[PDB]
Amino acid sequence: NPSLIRSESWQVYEGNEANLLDGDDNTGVWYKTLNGDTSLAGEFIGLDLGKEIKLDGIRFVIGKNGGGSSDKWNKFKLEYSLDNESWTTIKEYDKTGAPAGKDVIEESFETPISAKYIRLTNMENINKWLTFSEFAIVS
Ligand SMILES: CC(=O)N[C@@H]1[C@@H](O[C@@H]2O[C@H](CO)[C@@H](O)[C@H](O)[C@H]2NC(C)=O)[C@@H](O)[C@@H](CO)O[C@H]1O
Ligand SMILES: [Ca+2]
Repeated sequence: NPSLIRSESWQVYEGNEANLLDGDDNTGVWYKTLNGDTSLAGEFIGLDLGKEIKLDGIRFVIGKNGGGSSDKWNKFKLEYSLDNESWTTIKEYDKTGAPAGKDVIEESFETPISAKYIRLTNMENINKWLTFSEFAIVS
């Protein structure tokens, strides 16, 4: 199965990282950010797929309920890689000001996408910690 990859500096405050791969939207994780409680643009969380595969879509749930429900990136991108070094942006998002809580990011790739790594990546500094609930691919 895909394995979790994320910015090394984050620390788990609540929940467990395996909660991001259990297929349940109601289990997630609350990451403490360093740099003065700030997630820098360019930080990320996503999946190492173990080998190059053809993806038909993703379903990533960001945020969670209760604690840290408001702790989410405002601007971010979905990007993929063959080698964990060079990245291609599938799509960008700006959800500045959106309600706190779980937010399902679900995409279908009309033309399947060949990737070994797929992740969500911060595009703007934010003075928040971070919550997420689930990362899944469709292939
Ligand atoms: C455990 C705790 O309360 N830590 C304080 C920390 O709180 C975090 O601030 C982030 C930025 O406002 C916010 O996104 C987090 O949700 C929040 N965490 C919690 C659990 O409330 C900060 O307030 C810093 C600096 O004041 O102090 C920490 O102790
Ligand atoms: Ca979960």
